[PDB]
Amino acid sequence: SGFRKMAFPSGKVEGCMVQVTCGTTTLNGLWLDDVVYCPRHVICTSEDMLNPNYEDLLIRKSNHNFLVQAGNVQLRVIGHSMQNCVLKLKVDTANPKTPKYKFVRIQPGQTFSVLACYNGSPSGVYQCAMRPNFTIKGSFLNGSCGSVGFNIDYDCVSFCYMHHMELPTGVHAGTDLEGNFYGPFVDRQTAQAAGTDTTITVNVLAWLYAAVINGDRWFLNRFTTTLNDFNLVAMKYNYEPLTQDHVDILGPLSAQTGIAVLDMCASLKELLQNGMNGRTILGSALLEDEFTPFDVVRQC
Amino acid sequence: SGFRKMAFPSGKVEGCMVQVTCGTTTLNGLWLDDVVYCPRHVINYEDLLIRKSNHNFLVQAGNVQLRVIGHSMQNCVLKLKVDTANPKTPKYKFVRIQPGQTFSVLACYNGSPSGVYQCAMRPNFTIKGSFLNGSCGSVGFNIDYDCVSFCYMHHMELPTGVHAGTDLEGNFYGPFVDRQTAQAAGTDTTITVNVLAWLYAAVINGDRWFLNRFTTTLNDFNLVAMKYNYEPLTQDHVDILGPLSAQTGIAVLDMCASLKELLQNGMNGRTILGSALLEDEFTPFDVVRQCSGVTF
Ligand SMILES: CO[C@@]1(C(=O)Nc2cncc3ccccc23)CCOc2cc(F)c(Cl)cc21
Repeated sequence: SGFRKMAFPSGKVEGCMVQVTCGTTTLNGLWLDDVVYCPRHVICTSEDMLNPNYEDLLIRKSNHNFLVQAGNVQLRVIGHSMQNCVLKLKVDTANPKTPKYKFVRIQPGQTFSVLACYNGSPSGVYQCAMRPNFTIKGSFLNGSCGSVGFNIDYDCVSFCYMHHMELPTGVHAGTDLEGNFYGPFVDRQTAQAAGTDTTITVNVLAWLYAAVINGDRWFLNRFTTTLNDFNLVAMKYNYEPLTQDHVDILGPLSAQTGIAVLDMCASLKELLQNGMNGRTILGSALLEDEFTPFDVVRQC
Repeated sequence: SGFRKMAFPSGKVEGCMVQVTCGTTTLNGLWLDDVVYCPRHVINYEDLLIRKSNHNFLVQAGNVQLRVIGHSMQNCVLKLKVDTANPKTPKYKFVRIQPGQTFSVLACYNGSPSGVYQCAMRPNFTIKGSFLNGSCGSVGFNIDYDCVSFCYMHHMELPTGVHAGTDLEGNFYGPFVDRQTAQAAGTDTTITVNVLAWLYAAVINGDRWFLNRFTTTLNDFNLVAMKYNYEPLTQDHVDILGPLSAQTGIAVLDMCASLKELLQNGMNGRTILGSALLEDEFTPFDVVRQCSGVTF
């Protein structure tokens, strides 16, 4: 019993964290096999941040300009290339701590663990989700660039995020490990704003199922709803539309608890209307949306 | 920016997790140097232990079986002497924590780490953890520089869904025993110093709506705290909150008048750091560590 926001054990990722210095900029890199991945803005100066031409800046660099530090050991850069917004520094040593890994691009609503690092040193691990507006609500200070998001499944680390930037609202923007940004963001200091955020409806429903599995039933009701009527209501509370895919994904939780998805949808509709009335669900006075249906089954 | 419930990186502890099987019971063990620590309920514990031989304990470190060459009991923890010292043994200490202190838990099943979360030792000595069958022996820890301080080992789940365990010397936290009998957690209280630290973290993150022009005496605050099932705030707590008070310009007793208003009036539809409740599982040190980026 019990329901906690749980991150994956960070050990397999800690052995990959390195410090990457280029000129005055120092950030984090991900050392997998003989390649160090990091945000390409590590080659940026003050005059080259509003409108940087990364191809032009990278061509002027040599391997000895990049200082890579793995613990108290300096790695030798023997090559460099750019793939979208990620810089790939070829090194002369393969990381012996390289775990089994994959690069995966995730969709909004997906969760992952973040290993927050400063100067190639891991300082904390937390869990978060890709928001529907493609930002992440992380905990990041200056120097955290290059910190990665990941999931672990059957000894394999799936790298899904690399931190690049903080937007004016305190939220964070980054890329997958192939350097493709999540969202309409660019790695320029030009005016950029996150779109209005919405609640991850399928995740709130999964958490309501987790609450039922843990014995919390006060919010349940005798009502069901059509998927269209639920979507008309939920959209008014800035909740993401619930698709037939989400309804199908919630199937196992619906079977385990005996509460049909559209019946759980009617309990959610009612919670949005009444609020909690001094009550909590799984120790929370707010509806929690950073647990996917897969996380709920995993934890319960 | 941002404030998250953040655990210590679990890598140094992952290299210590092993599976301990004795009879039909399989749980987790902590392999440090040539000793495997685990809950003694894996086996009148003196009478039961004397009947067990070293070959009855099957210890598995990854896909490698360790051979038990001795066994002893220290309070509610079993210590299995093994022939091999763990090459991944980090610099470590066994520390007993106080209620209100926080630590990271590496939840394991069959000697395999599955998740890491951060939590506080409640004033009633339980932890509001997340554990399933097979999680016994999972450990709680803090990391100070390069040193792992082991402070907790999981033993059981109470009927209310909360968890009970021991320090690494086998001394239970709270009035709990490792036996199937009627046991209930006492009424819980809110960790006052931690709520104040979390209000300072909110101010550091730009959330100021709850601040007011008022201050209070420590005694008047404690009278209000007693009424709302909040732990008493001592002069030690006030002193510990000093650096956060200096950084934000809000005296500890000034933040207490804010907490007092929040307790008597509520949030009024507003949130603090994305929460509609006052969060009490961040210590003053956790707040400083996160809002300054200390690495391990
Ligand atoms: C060089 O990194 C920047 C940044 O956002 N860094 C940060 C990332 N995380 C947390 C942060 C907390 C506070 C301060 C900065 C943070 C600084 C601002 O300008 C820019 C502009 C950019 F186009 C890019 Cl891709 C990065 C950056």
